[PDB]
Amino acid sequence: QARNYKLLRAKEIRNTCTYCSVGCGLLMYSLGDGAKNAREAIYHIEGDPDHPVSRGALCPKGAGLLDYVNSENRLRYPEYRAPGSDKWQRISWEEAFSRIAKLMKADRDANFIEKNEQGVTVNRWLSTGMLCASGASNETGMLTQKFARSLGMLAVDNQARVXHGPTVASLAPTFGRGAMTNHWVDIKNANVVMVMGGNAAEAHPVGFRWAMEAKNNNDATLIVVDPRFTRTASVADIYAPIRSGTDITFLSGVLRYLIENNKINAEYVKHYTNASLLVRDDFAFEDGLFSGYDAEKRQYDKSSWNYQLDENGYAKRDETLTHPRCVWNLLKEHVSRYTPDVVENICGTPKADFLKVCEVLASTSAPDRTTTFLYALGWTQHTVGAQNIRTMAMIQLLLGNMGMAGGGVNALRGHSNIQGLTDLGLLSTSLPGYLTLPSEKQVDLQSYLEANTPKATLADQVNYWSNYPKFFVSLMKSFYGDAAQKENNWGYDWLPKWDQTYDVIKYFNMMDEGKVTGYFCQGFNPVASFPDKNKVVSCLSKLKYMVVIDPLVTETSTFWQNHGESNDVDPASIQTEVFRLPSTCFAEEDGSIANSGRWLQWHWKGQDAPGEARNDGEILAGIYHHLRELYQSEGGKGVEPLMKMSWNYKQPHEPQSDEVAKENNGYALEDLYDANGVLIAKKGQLLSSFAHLRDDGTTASSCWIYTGSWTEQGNQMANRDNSDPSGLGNTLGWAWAWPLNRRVLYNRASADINGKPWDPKRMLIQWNGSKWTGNDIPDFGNAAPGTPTGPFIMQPEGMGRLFAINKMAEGPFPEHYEPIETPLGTNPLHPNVVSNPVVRLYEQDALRMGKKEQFPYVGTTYRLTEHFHTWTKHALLNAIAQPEQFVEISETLAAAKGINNGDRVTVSSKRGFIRAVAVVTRRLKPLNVNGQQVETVGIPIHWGFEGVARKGYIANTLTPNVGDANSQTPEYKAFLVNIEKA
Amino acid sequence: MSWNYKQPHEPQSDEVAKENNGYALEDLYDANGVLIAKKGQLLSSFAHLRDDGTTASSCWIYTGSWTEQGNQMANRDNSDPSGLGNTLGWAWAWPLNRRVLYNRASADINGKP
Ligand SMILES: Nc1nc2c(c(=O)[nH]1)N[C@H]1C(S)=C(S)[C@@H](COP(=O)(O)OP(=O)(O)OC[C@H]3O[C@@H](n4cnc5c(=O)[nH]c(N)nc54)[C@H](O)[C@@H]3O)O[C@H]1N2
Ligand SMILES: Nc1nc2c(c(=O)[nH]1)N[C@H]1C(S)=C(S)[C@@H](COP(=O)(O)OP(=O)(O)OC[C@H]3O[C@@H](n4cnc5c(=O)[nH]c(N)nc54)[C@H](O)[C@@H]3O)O[C@H]1N2
Ligand code: SF4
Ligand SMILES: [Mo+6]
Repeated sequence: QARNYKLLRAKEIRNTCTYCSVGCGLLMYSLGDGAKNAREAIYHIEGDPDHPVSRGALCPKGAGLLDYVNSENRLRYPEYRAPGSDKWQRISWEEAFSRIAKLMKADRDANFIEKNEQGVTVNRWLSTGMLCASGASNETGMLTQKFARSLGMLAVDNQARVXHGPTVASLAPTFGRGAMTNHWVDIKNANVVMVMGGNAAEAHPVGFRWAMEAKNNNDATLIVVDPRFTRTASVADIYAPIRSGTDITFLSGVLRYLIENNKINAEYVKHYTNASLLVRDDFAFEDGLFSGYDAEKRQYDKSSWNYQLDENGYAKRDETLTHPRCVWNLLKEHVSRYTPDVVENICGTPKADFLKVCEVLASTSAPDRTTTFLYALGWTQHTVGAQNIRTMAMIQLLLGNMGMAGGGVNALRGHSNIQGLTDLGLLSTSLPGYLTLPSEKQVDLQSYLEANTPKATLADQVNYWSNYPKFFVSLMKSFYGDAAQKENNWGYDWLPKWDQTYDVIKYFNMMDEGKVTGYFCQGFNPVASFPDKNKVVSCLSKLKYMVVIDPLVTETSTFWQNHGESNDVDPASIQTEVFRLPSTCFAEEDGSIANSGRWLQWHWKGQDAPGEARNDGEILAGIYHHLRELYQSEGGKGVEPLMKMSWNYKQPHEPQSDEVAKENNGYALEDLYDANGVLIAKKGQLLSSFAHLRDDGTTASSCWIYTGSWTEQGNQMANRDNSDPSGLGNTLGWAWAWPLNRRVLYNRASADINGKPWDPKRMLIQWNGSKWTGNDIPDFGNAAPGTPTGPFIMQPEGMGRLFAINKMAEGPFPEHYEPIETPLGTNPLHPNVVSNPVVRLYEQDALRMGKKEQFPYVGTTYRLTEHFHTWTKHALLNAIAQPEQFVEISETLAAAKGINNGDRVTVSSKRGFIRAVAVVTRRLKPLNVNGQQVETVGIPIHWGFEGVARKGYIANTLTPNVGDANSQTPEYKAFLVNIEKA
Repeated sequence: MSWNYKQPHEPQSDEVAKENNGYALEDLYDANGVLIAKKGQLLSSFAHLRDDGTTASSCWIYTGSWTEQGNQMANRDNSDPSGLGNTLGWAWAWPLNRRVLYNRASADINGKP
């Protein structure tokens, strides 16, 4: 008979995939029953059938986890690379901690800035910066936030900077919050699934099962719009091509089509958006430029981008929508230039295909039909990234799809925990809970609070950010405890104050000028992931010291080592001291991570880490306690802010995940009473809602949107009830979502002004005569139907913005601008303004930009389903599935260059080159754009110089060092290259 | 002598364990007039035992072992939050789940460890 079942007596542990943001459940199997004498070893991993999103399924990345956990390239011991050396030397943990602390202290004491030139206390340290791990837990993230900020760091970013920064920059201004609005299983309710700006069948495969459920079992139409015919196109009902960098034209064309045919949800638009508000008379737009442009600073004065004010100080309105200055009529005028011929001329999308998409989208303007948009980097990674997103969001507000089951904006996050690190604020000027560090002009608490607490711009609105001071003071009580009191303004002056944002491109520009001494890379591989790799390696080489913390060997850790054409450097010329510290991976600790749907999910430890690897919090605590002890005995600069940060863990060298998770939830520091004199919480108890946070020092929380995650009822992130009573796929008992377990944001819009569902088969919330109740937790207060209170409760006007007032850097309405490296060399809509007029482009990077005479083809970079960044090439299973680097090109271009399928080619740009196998296919086809034939060369990003797959070249050797005008997110998706036979 | 078991020829372990823990024989109130236990309920601490005939316990140091919260001797939480190997959630120790006797001496006269 068959071999026996190999897991019958193994230890079974629950955990969550460590790669993308779907958050699939895992069941991991270890050799050993947990007895103290058996050292557990994970030997198989499969899916958890009870998880509501994955239901047992795992894509090739999650299914291959065993080979990542047990990779031959797992890091085992602390290693050190001496200046000008060509080899690693093994050191002890205590030597690593003491050498790093000494280097840090010397640099901090030399360059710490206590006061700025205007006399304000700013306590900031700029010569050492940090990259944080979006693949590590939320408890690691909060420890990293405390470590960084208590030292005064401002150059602190996580992957959000090169990823979904633009989403937050456009979705927050439009709807009030920057996160994905619905959740994976909810996509099954859609009537139309649009995959544009994303490739969900390859980038989020197990979450995409729900789009296949809507197509196959809800009769939905799946549409893919992309320069390439991808694996998501394989299963699509409609495929339409589009030139990289032209989404705003296509989407603005869709707005013009909807308005012109009156394919809108008119009552939704009239009440839930700002359509009826009146805009200042001085607002204008002409020939590519909005009013207020200052051509020398390349920035706009946004004074005119605002509403007209009434007598009470509120925005003026015209409910009939006939006034020439209402948002609705200015929107109509703005998009009138984007006709179907203009879309075809700029995007290259055939009019017949563009028409099919417009007609299907238009069918969801009915109240009981919805479109859901699934997108990610195809829209964010541009110099107009944020504006791409604004256009789509506007479409969803015209169709009335926000707040509906099967509707919304599913901005699919990337890393497993990029949503938690964004929530915890590991971004230059951020604090946890979407709070902001003080700017250096805000000289006291009162100024700071006033700048961050918005006044309502229409009467009768929830305007929930009016509670900013309760969140802020609670954060300060979490950080400083008894040291933060009313008398010292809750420790206000201990936080670093910023003079500007220290985004990654800027900070590498400072590193190139010799202003950066040290850098930490915690679970981030910038040699692979940052634009213009040859410049990145040059900038890192000027560092005096680098600390890498990771479970695997990365290209970044070996940037000083010669790897031939892949990394042609001279070790003897690089003086950086490099510390490589071996950390745990997802399977070797307990903790939480937040998926794309905002679900905070707990996971448990299945084995110890290999060798002398330690957990991320233990590595930060080693360095931190050595450093703070040096300050205790030698003194130095910025002593107080550093020494006042709390580190209240039972074992200070080993902070536990539950202690940190509980601090994020928050506690009552005194007994708390409601207005009726009823006890709401006792001193010492975990809080059950952010509604109980106060601004008087009686409450603490290091992450206000996380209040409710771990209460007196227990760890809600460990809840495993997959019940779905409505049949809509909403499982309120599985894990815990922020905010307050609301799974579908903006769900008051799922009903009309009288409280009646737009679609009676999809009721989310309903009015019972005194409260809202239903199949989801209401994202709303208790305003009764018929009152003026808008459903977007974080917006000061309570509405979805069609016109984004003064929030966007380049305009309150989106406008087409070409990529910095464009194949046309001009912009057919307005040749006087080719590219975004507010883009920041450093002079050194401007010299490294190419033109179409030398680099005639559009270059774009993207992912393949089988690999995750340059991480899974260290896993044998994934290396077998896609072993060797390739690039994709059309049959037409291959014939022109005499390239046969499978031949080697050389792909180059103004910054460098890569060599690879050529995949020649009809899936890529030239498009007719502005009288030219434009070809695209496709460059997957998974290969490099470390790993078990065949050695290749970093794709970022080709990409430009320029980014979105709002978040500085690099333009990785549209640039210019040349190709030659090799 | 009492032999108050549901089957007198086969006294059950839980009946005897509950007698060792002890019971409130009348409703019991603290000095502030707050109910501490109802008549018939298992006591939660020997602090609630009285000398007036309103409480019973056949083993006062065992009060807390099996309360209204259940059999504490069956608790199986091996958590050790301090790292010192103290597992207050595994089984139940006398007296009142104190695992290290004389632990006020683990600090000096001012309370410092
Ligand atoms: N398989 C796999 N999964 C991933 C990842 C991975 O490494 N491997 N990474 C995770 C991360 S961190 C992220 S943020 C996500 C992103 O996930 P996605 O953004 O979906 O994935 P990409 O492949 O980067 O890009 C999507 C598509 O953009 C198309 N495209 C190129 N330029 C343009 C253009 O300007 N407009 C339009 N409309 N489309 C364009 C590309 O051809 C590609 O099909 O993936 C996550 N999931
Ligand atoms: N050309 C081009 N460039 C891109 C993009 C693109 O489409 N085009 N996409 C961009 C985006 S959206 C992103 S997110 C990036 C990502 O690029 P990166 O995030 O730098 O790349 P990864 O290879 O995903 O690196 C993650 C590291 O985390 C380590 N990690 C795993 N778990 C832990 C842990 O528990 N703790 C620690 N300390 N380490 C851990 C892994 O070993 C791995 O080394 O690439 C970006 N760059
Ligand atoms: S990579 Fe994403 S889709 Fe694949 S198993 Fe992991 S979490 Fe699921
Ligand atoms: Mo990403």
